[PDB]
Amino acid sequence: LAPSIYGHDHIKKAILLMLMGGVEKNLENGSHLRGDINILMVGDPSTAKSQLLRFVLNTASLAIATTGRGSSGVGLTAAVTTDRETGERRLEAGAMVLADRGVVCIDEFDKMTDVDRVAIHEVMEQQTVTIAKAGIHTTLNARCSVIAAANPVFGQYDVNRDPHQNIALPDSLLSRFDLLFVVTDDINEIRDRSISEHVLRTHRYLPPGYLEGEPVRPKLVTIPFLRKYVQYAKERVIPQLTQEAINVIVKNYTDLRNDPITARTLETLIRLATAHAKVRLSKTVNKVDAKVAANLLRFALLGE
Amino acid sequence: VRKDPITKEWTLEGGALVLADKGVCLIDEFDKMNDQDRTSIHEAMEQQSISISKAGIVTTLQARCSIIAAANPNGGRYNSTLPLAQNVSLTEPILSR
Amino acid sequence: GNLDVKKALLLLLVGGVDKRKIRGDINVCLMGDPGVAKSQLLKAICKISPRGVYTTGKLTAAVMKDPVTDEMILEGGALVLADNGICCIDEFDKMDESDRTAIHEVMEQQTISISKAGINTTLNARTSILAAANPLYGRYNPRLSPLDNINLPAALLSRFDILFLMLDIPSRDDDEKLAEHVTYVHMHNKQPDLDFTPVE
Amino acid sequence: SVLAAANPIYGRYDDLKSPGDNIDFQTTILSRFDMIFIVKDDHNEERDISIANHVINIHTGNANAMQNQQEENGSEISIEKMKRYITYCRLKCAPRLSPQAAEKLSSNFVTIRKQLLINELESTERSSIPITIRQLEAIIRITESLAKLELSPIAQERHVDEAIRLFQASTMDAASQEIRRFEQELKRRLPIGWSTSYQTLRREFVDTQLALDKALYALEKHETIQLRHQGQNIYRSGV
Amino acid sequence: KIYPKLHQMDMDKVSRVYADLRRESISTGSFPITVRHLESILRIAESFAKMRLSEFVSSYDLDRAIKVVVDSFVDAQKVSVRRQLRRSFAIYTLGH
Ligand SMILES: Nc1ncnc2c1ncn2[C@@H]1O[C@H](COP(=O)(O)OP(=O)(O)NP(=O)(O)O)[C@@H](O)[C@H]1O
Ligand SMILES: [Mg+2]
Repeated sequence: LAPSIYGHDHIKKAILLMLMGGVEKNLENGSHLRGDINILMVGDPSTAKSQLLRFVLNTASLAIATTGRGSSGVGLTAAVTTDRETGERRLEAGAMVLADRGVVCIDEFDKMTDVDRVAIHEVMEQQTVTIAKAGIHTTLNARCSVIAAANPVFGQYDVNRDPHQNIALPDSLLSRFDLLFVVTDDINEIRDRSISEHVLRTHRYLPPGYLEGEPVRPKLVTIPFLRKYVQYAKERVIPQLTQEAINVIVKNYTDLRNDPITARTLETLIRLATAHAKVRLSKTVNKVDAKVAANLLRFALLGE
Repeated sequence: VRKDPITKEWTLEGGALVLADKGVCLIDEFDKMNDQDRTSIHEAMEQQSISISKAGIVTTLQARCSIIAAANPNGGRYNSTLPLAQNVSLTEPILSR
Repeated sequence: GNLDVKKALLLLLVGGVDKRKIRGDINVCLMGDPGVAKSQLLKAICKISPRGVYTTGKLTAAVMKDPVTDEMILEGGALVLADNGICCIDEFDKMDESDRTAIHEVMEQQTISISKAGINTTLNARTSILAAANPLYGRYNPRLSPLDNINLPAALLSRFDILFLMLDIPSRDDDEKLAEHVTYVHMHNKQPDLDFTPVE
Repeated sequence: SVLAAANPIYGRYDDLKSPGDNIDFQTTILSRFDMIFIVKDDHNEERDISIANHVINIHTGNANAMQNQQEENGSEISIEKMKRYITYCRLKCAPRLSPQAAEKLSSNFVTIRKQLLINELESTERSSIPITIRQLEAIIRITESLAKLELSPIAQERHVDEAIRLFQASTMDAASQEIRRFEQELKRRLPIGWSTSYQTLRREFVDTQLALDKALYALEKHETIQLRHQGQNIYRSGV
Repeated sequence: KIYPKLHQMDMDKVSRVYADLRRESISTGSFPITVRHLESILRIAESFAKMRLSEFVSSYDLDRAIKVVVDSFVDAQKVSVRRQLRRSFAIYTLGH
């Protein structure tokens, strides 16, 4: 994933598992547990957050791009319009509905007005949006992985202050994301040398057949192969949970919690393990999947 | 810019510095303006134009005004033991104009 | 667990005794952390009651004309649907002042008034209020007051008959049990056996 | 391309105040500018005399003839021809960097990042004007544009030198902006007209320790000290 | 109707006036002398030539313009320095 982005290994791992989200559960009385993995990248400028969103936009089977200022809350859920073919009031699907059984990319997410973010909540919590206006009283499916990019309230992350003080969003919204990643452009000569020489190799690219300086019109898979692998794993394997994985999950969840952690953290660990089982193309979730899921969520929570 | 009531589209309406183009504009009690209102003056007061870009309108109007303004110092009265920038709250970019 | 809360929640449904007025309604607020997931408990007892209704702070009556046709109607809010029943106010700390004053009038007079569009009325609201509220900054600090932790005003909290601050405390004991319960639900697509038989 | 013009907070730059207090813009929006120029009235009298003679030559109408002579002499080109030429460069050429240009740019990035790190330590706060990997791409774009003038299909060492110089002249210059005991110690122990070789002062102060270079910067801005002889000799030149 | 040209310009006088105004304006709170004030001297001289309906700016127009701009600058200063500054600037203006 994103071979032109240096570093960010744990984020690209989380992105891969988010492209391959865990199985959705349906229970008694039609009770529902969501299977999407919702990611928030918050951090310093020039940390490839937007570029990672643009890679996801180019890699998922069904992705809808949005930006904080450019998005209305109505433009996000669904909008009433008159169908001039007949003259009746009809709903027009917004970004969250168009991304159903897909993903939504949100750049500049903390720049949203809060009457927009009030409309995010039902998609995250219930994978649905409800309309109660214009004599139209309906509920629409919005079952999709939100991946979002944001900055702190200050221009860069301030390690002197708490995450709720650094991060603009309410805790009632942050708790709905599966993985909250904090990234920084923290200066270091070795890492700066590495990222720099990588970026220069990236900028020295020339696509085939073009002349030198002409304007445009260690094993790794190709992006078409990767897209096919994701489609295969989404369609053809539904990993079943297994006790040997449960033991790792409960051990890690209790350890993480008994040192920000909350009840929602547990099914996030289950989702990450289930998605990693999909990466193995395996009919069962196993102890390896729980170990990787706990390692990755531990990175996200502790900055490990 | 206004949503035109008979044309149902956006159109411009010239402010005082359009109405007084090739003329004078007279802002009495200049120190009482809200600073967001005051700082609208700048382009018309030096570049002698107004460059609106709103609601899909994008154009530059002529605003060839000599502006004469009247102000009281801070607190209501001058103080000759203070230099100018401490007598009045106006910043250097507007004072220089 | 939380059988003290469950024991109190029942006495909403049966209520006290009214007399010539003296009132039968009983009101309770479930404060504290959102990680306890109190919303599902409100949902449950809302379904138990024969007349109740589930709502969010995100309630007042209004002359809500132009519903489908351009047309006149008076909307009795959820507090009037809950007349002779339970109004389950989820997200109780998030409500706005019009709804706060609506809750004030029903919790005192058991009515909600209108003085709008020429219509001047008092709608009947003999309702019991079940509420759930969550703290500022996400998680409740136990050493600080509820007034420090939660957006609600003290005078309104004083009018509730029971106040339960159900916190979420990490525990090497409880967390294994909750984890095994939840993972059973994920692994078998149904809840585990309860060690007792419930009433439907 | 976004070309933007702004005044600082307090209108005039207010040099003795912190840049984080003078600059309204958040570090997010600032990082999206390849080059940030901080422009100041120098108040130098020779410069002001020169500007006055020039501006008078504008208002007198002398400049109308001067520009025409400059254009016909081939030292200047007109609006029209330059407009067409920018279009032609934007459509013909789009140069790459040579490997040598790439290495020089990479090492320059780590160099300016180190400078920003030590400045943030010396001022004990995150800088308002940032240096980020996006700003390496700023120097890359500037390098390419400089090669794009002459329609050279590759950028070279010379173009990288000019790109680095411009970035140093603009964004770095924007970023660039107990000792009281040590300075009076140096005033006591080095009288007027004599030289202390720097390394001995470093040993003596360390033997009492970064206050040294702040003291030297302050005393060098003042007339009291002069860094003679390749910076080796601390010379008590003034008072 | 009237558009006065600058001519025969006392370039050195306006240059010295602006240079001194800039130097003495380094006082942190003073009226902030800037290049638009230099152009203001020329606008004011042109306006005085306009008052005479004269298509050329005489030395009298320019000298009156310098007197206005210098007095406007001097008048804005605090009493602690205004006498010294007015004495210093007098060479440009009390020659008229
Ligand atoms: N690790 C990296 N490897 C390669 N390029 C990078 C890396 N990090 C940042 N960049 C470059 O930085 C530029 C800006 O990336 P972008 O994704 O817009 O940053 P961002 O995190 O979204 N910053 P912002 O939108 O201001 O919060 C792009 O041209 C990237 O190629
Ligand atoms: Mg971004």
